[PDB]
Amino acid sequence: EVQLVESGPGLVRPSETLSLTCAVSGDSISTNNGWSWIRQTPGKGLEWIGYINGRSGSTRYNPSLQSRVTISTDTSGNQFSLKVNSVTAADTAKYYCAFFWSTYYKRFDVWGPGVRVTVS
Amino acid sequence: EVQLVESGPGLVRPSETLSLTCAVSGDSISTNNGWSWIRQTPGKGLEWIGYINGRSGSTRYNPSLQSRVTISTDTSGNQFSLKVNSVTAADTAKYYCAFFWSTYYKRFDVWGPGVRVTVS
Amino acid sequence: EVQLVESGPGLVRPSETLSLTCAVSGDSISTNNGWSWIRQTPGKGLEWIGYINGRSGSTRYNPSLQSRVTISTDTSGNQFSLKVNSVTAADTAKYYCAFFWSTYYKRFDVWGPGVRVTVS
Amino acid sequence: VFLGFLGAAGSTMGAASMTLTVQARNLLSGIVQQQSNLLRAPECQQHLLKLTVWGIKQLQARVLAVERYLRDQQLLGIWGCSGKLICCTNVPWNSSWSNRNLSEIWDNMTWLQWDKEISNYTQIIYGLLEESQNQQEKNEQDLLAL
Amino acid sequence: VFLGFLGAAGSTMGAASMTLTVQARNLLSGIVQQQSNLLRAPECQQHLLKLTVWGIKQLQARVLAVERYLRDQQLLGIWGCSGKLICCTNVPWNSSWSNRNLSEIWDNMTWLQWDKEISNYTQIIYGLLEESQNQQEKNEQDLLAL
Amino acid sequence: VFLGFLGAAGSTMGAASMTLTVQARNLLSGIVQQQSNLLRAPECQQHLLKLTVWGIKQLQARVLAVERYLRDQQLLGIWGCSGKLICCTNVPWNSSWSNRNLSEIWDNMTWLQWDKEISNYTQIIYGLLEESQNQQEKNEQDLLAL
Amino acid sequence: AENLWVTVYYGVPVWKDAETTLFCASDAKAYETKKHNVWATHCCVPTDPNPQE
Amino acid sequence: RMTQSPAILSLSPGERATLSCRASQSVDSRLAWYQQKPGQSPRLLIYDVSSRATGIPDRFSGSGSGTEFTLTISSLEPEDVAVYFCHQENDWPWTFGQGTKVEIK
Amino acid sequence: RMTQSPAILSLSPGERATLSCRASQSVDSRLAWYQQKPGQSPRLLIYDVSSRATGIPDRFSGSGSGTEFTLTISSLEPEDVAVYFCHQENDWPWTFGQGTKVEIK
Amino acid sequence: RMTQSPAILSLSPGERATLSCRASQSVDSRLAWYQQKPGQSPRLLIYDVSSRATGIPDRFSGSGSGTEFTLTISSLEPEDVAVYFCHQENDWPWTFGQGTKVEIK
Ligand SMILES: *[C@@H]1O[C@H](CO)[C@@H](O[C@@H]2O[C@H](CO)[C@@H](O)[C@H](O)[C@H]2NC(C)=O)[C@H](O)[C@H]1NC(C)=O
Ligand SMILES: *[C@@H]1O[C@H](CO)[C@@H](O[C@@H]2O[C@H](CO)[C@@H](O)[C@H](O)[C@H]2NC(C)=O)[C@H](O)[C@H]1NC(C)=O
Ligand SMILES: *[C@@H]1O[C@H](CO)[C@@H](O[C@@H]2O[C@H](CO)[C@@H](O)[C@H](O)[C@H]2NC(C)=O)[C@H](O)[C@H]1NC(C)=O
Ligand SMILES: *[C@@H]1O[C@H](CO[C@@H]2O[C@@H](C)[C@@H](O)[C@@H](O)[C@@H]2O)[C@@H](O)[C@H](O)[C@H]1NC(C)=O
Ligand SMILES: *[C@@H]1O[C@H](CO[C@@H]2O[C@@H](C)[C@@H](O)[C@@H](O)[C@@H]2O)[C@@H](O)[C@H](O)[C@H]1NC(C)=O
Ligand SMILES: *[C@@H]1O[C@H](CO[C@@H]2O[C@@H](C)[C@@H](O)[C@@H](O)[C@@H]2O)[C@@H](O)[C@H](O)[C@H]1NC(C)=O
Ligand SMILES: *[C@@H]1O[C@H](CO)[C@@H](O)[C@H](O)[C@H]1NC(C)=O
Ligand SMILES: *[C@@H]1O[C@H](CO)[C@@H](O)[C@H](O)[C@H]1NC(C)=O
Ligand SMILES: *[C@@H]1O[C@H](CO)[C@@H](O)[C@H](O)[C@H]1NC(C)=O
Ligand SMILES: *[C@@H]1O[C@H](CO)[C@@H](O)[C@H](O)[C@H]1NC(C)=O
Ligand SMILES: *[C@@H]1O[C@H](CO)[C@@H](O)[C@H](O)[C@H]1NC(C)=O
Ligand SMILES: *[C@@H]1O[C@H](CO)[C@@H](O)[C@H](O)[C@H]1NC(C)=O
Repeated sequence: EVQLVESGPGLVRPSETLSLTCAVSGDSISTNNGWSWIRQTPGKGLEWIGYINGRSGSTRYNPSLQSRVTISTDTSGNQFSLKVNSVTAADTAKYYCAFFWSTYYKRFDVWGPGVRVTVS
Repeated sequence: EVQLVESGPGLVRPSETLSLTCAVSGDSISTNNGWSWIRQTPGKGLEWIGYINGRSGSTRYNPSLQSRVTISTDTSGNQFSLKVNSVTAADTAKYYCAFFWSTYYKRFDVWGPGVRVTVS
Repeated sequence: EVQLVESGPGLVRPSETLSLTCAVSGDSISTNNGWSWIRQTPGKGLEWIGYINGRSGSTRYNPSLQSRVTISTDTSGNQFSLKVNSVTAADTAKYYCAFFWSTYYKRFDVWGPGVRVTVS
Repeated sequence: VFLGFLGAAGSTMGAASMTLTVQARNLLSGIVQQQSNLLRAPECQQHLLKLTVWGIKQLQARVLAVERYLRDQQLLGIWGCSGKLICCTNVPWNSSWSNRNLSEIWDNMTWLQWDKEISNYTQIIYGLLEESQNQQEKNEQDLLAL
Repeated sequence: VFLGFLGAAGSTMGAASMTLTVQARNLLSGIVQQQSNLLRAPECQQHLLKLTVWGIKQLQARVLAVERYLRDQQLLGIWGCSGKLICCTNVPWNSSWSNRNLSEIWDNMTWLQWDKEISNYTQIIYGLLEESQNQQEKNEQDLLAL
Repeated sequence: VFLGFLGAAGSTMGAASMTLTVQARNLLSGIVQQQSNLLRAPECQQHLLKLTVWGIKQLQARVLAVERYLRDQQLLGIWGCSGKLICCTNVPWNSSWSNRNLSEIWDNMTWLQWDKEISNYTQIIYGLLEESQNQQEKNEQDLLAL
Repeated sequence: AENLWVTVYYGVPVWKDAETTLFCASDAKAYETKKHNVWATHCCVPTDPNPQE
Repeated sequence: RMTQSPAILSLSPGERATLSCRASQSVDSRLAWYQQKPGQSPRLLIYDVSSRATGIPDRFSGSGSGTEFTLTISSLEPEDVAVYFCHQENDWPWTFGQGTKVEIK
Repeated sequence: RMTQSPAILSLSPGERATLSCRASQSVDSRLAWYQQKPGQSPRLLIYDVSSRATGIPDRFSGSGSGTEFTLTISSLEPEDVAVYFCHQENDWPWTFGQGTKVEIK
Repeated sequence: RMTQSPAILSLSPGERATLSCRASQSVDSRLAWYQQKPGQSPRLLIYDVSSRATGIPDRFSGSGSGTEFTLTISSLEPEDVAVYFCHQENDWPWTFGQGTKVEIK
């Protein structure tokens, strides 16, 4: 059982990079692969941004942001973060931190409350 | 040995959905996978729309219509049909019903006469 | 050990096909798969055009030129060539002939001096 | 080899699934199967020839270990699992054979307990696995696939 | 097991190709190979020890079934078919070995008839299958592939 | 069969890697394993029954060839190489086991020389290959993969 | 009722009671030089190399 | 790559609610459903088409395969007013359907 | 993904006609040719580069591999006036070449 | 699909120079580095992240995996003024980074 807490600027201007972080309490992020970011955009619905494997540092990103998003970890702070470059008004959305466990034996999610970010 | 007979509107207006059907005589469409639609467009030549597997109901569609075309069956009527959404003038073409048999042991086609559809 | 020598027009006009050749000395091009063309464009850097397998004649081309480039061989002349259709100003670049050897046991390149081609 | 041969026997199914090579390695290699493969002659051999009854008992033991091994490999091959210690299939679980959730069996049961719970459904399951593979090959011999 | 062991023998090649597991399952499991694997002792065994000639004849039969099985598996492995009952290769058909169309052989001939038609080309075909696999591995050891 | 059985023995590792089927084909097929599989009875057989000591020596030779073959196949299976004569793994080379570049060993050494250079690291390498495969299966049982 | 599928595992640590033939072995130390000892001739397979338990 | 339907249902308490979802490509059996109440992050309800997530009421069930899937809520309660989402788990893009609402009157 | 050439041939009766087709990517040996007479739906002539379809005259033959293929009609007859099509069978898109015409004078 | 950094380094003779390169996707261990002097075609320096090409000085070394890689030149000499390139060898597109310069003062 973990708790996910997001934090970051609620406002980013055109062409700026948006930086959001998520703290993880109750377990480690150096392991437990499947730390991810999800975006909820009014008028579009839910989409994935991508995720990171705490054990290796590898990442996968949804193709729409293949050239725009970076996901990385601070295993000392036991927090992870999302950075999206060249942010525009179209990126206004509710951003969430989530943990997805999907193995042969178990399936579950943990979601944080998220951060609403306005983009000018 | 089967016979394929197409039928449907010879005229569709912009942004309307075009609906064409094909009756199958001589064999079943609940089986015999490979029931398909082919389009012949003057100035472009022949292209596939997609096909359906009568045994499972699964389909595959040519990527150009991945978001536009639906293929399904009426196994009671032993007929199958094609629906293409948001049809435009560029979709004027001769549409055909065809049966493609391609296995390790045999290769053959059966084609119907087709329906010419004008799009405004 | 081989030497690669490129030759061809240093100027091509819009919508013309650019044709460059490369002679190979010291070994055969009917074998030794991995004969290739590389483009160096000021302002963009290095990119591949594609390559040919001397033993079979098969080719692979970088997707950006999938519909524009042909690579083939003259095994009698022991030379190979590149043809790019519908050439435009954006294709001004330094073009190179190269041989890439990449197997389980060895890795090496041979590069020719290249041809600078101006496109109007 | 044999450094924890049945060490996971009292552990849960989940944990025990991580030691599968440990038991696999000991199915074809008993002591006599190691002595028989020395570069030097084993020396003992004359005993088993002078007294042929002992020679026969030893061979029967060696032949049987091989036959049992090969039969298990043949079943895995038939079911579509050539190699692999863990393989997925297309046969659904019936929920009659055993009616427990994943969080109960992988975490609370040992493999011995599981074996004693579904032992009289073994042949049904094996039969279904074979039918599934045959159906898959029938679908493979269709160039339009799925 | 053995519920239609050669049932497809008089059927066409096409239909018979759908029963391949039926014959495969009976190559390693005769009656004596089932009795030898009982949890209880088989009881009979003392007879085969008291009279060693019978013990030897039984072992020879068991060893041979294993050797024949393994040789067929080795050939499939060499030809690039590890597992699978049906596998495709890159060796073209010569049209000298047999000169019939697909619609004639898969629908009108039985496997016994086919076997009696191309039996003296068997070694040529096997030789080509091995060469093909060696060529494929040579191509695999090239990181530029095809 | 046996037309160049150890022909590559004095050749370099690179060249010798191209003849691997040549040696593989001779591991399960000695002369006696060919005579034992004739359609006709071999005739000799009565000798090996009348004199049971000779019958036992022959079986021991046949059983051993099978056991050795199967043990090598089991290791390849455990290491994740079911079939294939050449397979790549994820275990890095230590540069302690042997410290030579690729252009030196593949072109200048024979396999016999190589075998005499790293023979006391064999068990370390085999142990690592097994651990690597176990780690791979642990990663496979994760539907988010890598 | 979960939507589960059959997974096949090989190398599972499971057993059944059984009868079989054991092969016998001995500690080839002092007993090795007995020469005409019956038991030292029959239980020829060397064992007890700090055996596992 | 999946579309839900209808945009909204309006049901009496105790009535059974059904929502459909159609894929553009086969998603095999890899389908999950989520419940998002206003002010909340989505909760997992169902995974692998019909398996209930731990802590989910037996009101919730579902079925389907390939491209055709349904979420069903029997004995619908006022506490079930939410936006329900269809989630693809058979491919890399992991897309979601747009979300539909069920409201109890 | 395949281009046929020339757009049209004009031949005397009994003359041999040849049509080429080039792929942008290898199509292995998976190539079929079709004959479409005016008012007709295309008829299969050749499959897998050189295998004749049932009912096809021996005038028709072909060859090629990878990317380079040819359709040949020997002893060309007036009944062979048609548009001939090159069909890719080695990938999902299954594209067709544009179609070329052969006319007998 | 890879980006090098910084655009340029300026070092004293004998100083150690380091250049980074980041991938957008994992490139496994398949990374090569090249040296292009003005008027020259690129020379291979390092392959498979850290293996030296035949004829390369021991000044050159490197490390990295997945997406994070570094090229290092110790004891930098005036003869090392060049543009250094990062080359992807883990996929079909084989992209190159933009190239960075190292200059000795
Ligand atoms: C034998 O049973 C005990 C009790 O269930 C197991 O103890 C667990 O050990 C793990 C690993 O150290 C701990 O994380 C658990 O919390 C322990 N369980 C309890 C209830 O305290 C023990 O592992 C079992 N033996 C084997 C071989 O699995
Ligand atoms: C033995 O030969 C007969 C005659 O060829 C086979 O009969 C066919 O059976 C199928 C299935 O019922 C029918 O669809 C065919 O029409 C029958 N053929 C004819 C000519 O009537 C019979 O199947 C063969 N036996 C086996 C085991 O295959
Ligand atoms: C035995 O050793 C000799 C000498 O190294 C090998 O000779 C080489 O043969 C190849 C093929 O004909 C030539 O390309 C090389 O140039 C020869 N080497 C030299 C130094 O001249 C011979 O091949 C070896 N035997 C075997 C079976 O490999
Ligand atoms: C699921 O179970 C259904 C009921 O089968 C009955 O119970 C099992 C345990 C056996 O004893 C069987 O003989 C009984 O009739 C089956 O009808 C259904 O086919 C099963 N599904 C699968 C995949 O096996
Ligand atoms: C195709 O056949 C050609 C002719 O070979 C002759 O006939 C065969 C049946 C044998 O008896 C052979 O010894 C004869 O020379 C071959 O030249 C050609 O290589 C064959 N193609 C393949 C793939 O085997
Ligand atoms: C690489 O080598 C390191 C040093 O190990 C030492 O030398 C080897 C040959 C053995 O004798 C070992 O017992 C010694 O401690 C290892 O620490 C390291 O793990 C090795 N890497 C791999 C993949 O094996
Ligand atoms: C079948 O197995 C169950 C295991 O719970 C056992 O209770 C039952 O008696 C067995 N059936 C028969 C006929 O032995
Ligand atoms: C080879 O097989 C054919 C089968 O039709 C047979 O007629 C021919 O006699 C055989 N050749 C020899 C030398 O036996
Ligand atoms: C280990 O192998 C090397 C091979 O060069 C040999 O020199 C060394 O003596 C061996 N070690 C032992 C303990 O035998
Ligand atoms: C599995 O069943 C047990 C016993 O009924 C129950 O306590 C447990 O919560 C169930 N697991 C899940 C995920 O519902
Ligand atoms: C196969 O050969 C037979 C006998 O010549 C012939 O009747 C049949 O039509 C041929 N099949 C095809 C597809 O041409
Ligand atoms: C391999 O080592 C030898 C001996 O030190 C050396 O001569 C050869 O050049 C080295 N190979 C490479 C590619 O550096």
